[PDB]
Amino acid sequence: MYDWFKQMRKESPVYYDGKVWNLFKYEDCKMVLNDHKRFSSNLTGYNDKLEMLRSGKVFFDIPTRYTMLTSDPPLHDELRNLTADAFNPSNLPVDFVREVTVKLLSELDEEFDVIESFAIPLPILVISKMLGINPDVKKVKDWSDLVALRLGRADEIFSIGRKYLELISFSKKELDSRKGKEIVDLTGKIANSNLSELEKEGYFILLMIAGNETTTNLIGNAIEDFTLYNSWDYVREKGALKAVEEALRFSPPVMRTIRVTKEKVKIRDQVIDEGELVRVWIASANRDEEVFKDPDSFIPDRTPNPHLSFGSGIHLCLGAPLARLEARIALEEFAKKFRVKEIVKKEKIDNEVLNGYRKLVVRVERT
Ligand code: HEM
Ligand SMILES: [Cl-]
Repeated sequence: MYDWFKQMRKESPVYYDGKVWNLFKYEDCKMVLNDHKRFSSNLTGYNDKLEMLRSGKVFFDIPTRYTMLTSDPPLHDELRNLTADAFNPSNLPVDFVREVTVKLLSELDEEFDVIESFAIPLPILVISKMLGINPDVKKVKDWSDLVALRLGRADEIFSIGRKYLELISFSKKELDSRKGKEIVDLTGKIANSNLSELEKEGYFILLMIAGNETTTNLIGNAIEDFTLYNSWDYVREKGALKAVEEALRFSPPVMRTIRVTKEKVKIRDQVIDEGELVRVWIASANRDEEVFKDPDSFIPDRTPNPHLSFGSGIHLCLGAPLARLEARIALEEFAKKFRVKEIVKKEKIDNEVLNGYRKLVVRVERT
């Protein structure tokens, strides 16, 4: 995928495939992501039916159509601000994370799968913690793949199956709980808000899932990258702050984004009429020669590192501060306790916009 980008970065930054536009240039990308006035995120008719929905009307539709993720201002501000200050560094359960993470490694054997044994649990253990719920890790993971693994796939991203209704009823049940208030759970806040009934169900599923899957991929990626390019030592003594950041740029969980135009736009020599999709490639951007010196090299201490892994602008991953945190503690405790001796085998997540491993086996020996 990267050779293509490098090529597209040179030959054609603003490319039009069959029906969607594509940007591979950092500059073009960043600008577009910060231009919510023209490049909108209203891709599910969320804003459109905000009046109809708030009027109390109720129609059947997958709750995932209505998340702040696909909403434009000012509705966005309204949805994001409700639980935005909960994900600020100061309000992060840094303790919980460290304790659940340390336990997570308490008995790791000589050859285990870091994904299904560490990468998957932590995210879900934590987001649910903040979420104020606590179900089956396998259950949540199932619901996550169900939602994520259908990303990018043109229509199977709005379709409802049986196991999906299980996700819907789950949210409805959990939600119904928290009302009566005395808020404590992030879920708590959600239920008791002016939001329409299904908006609540969308916001709920949005934090539970958008949390873990991408967060797990980041740690799986980091572990490989840190091994392939030998960065473990550096981690043990200097920390994981800058490294965690290199992982993001070099091996991003979210390979790209998409947006629609509200007016005619002209990015470079290419004009784009309104009502068109614009695939914003974060991965390509992260490797742009114009912005990163020796971009195709992995540098744990690489700085500056203005990657677009978490996005940019007003939709900048709301869980960004939490992920870096979870990322840092998992890798340092892992780096502290273990010493990777080799990457035995690995299976990639079958998805084109989610860069990650579903299984990553490693041989190790305790310090
Ligand atoms: C761990 C690696 C993670 C990555 C790489 C990542 C990446 C991204 C990206 C690229 C976007 C772009 C949204 C848009 O501009 O199109 C986004 C949005 C969002 N992310 Fe993440 N994310 C991660 C973890 C998390 C976590 C852990 C949570 C919550 C626990 C979370 C919550 C959100 C939310 C709510 C949004 C939507 C923000 C809004 O629209 O204002 N993310 N994320
Ligand atoms: Cl089904």
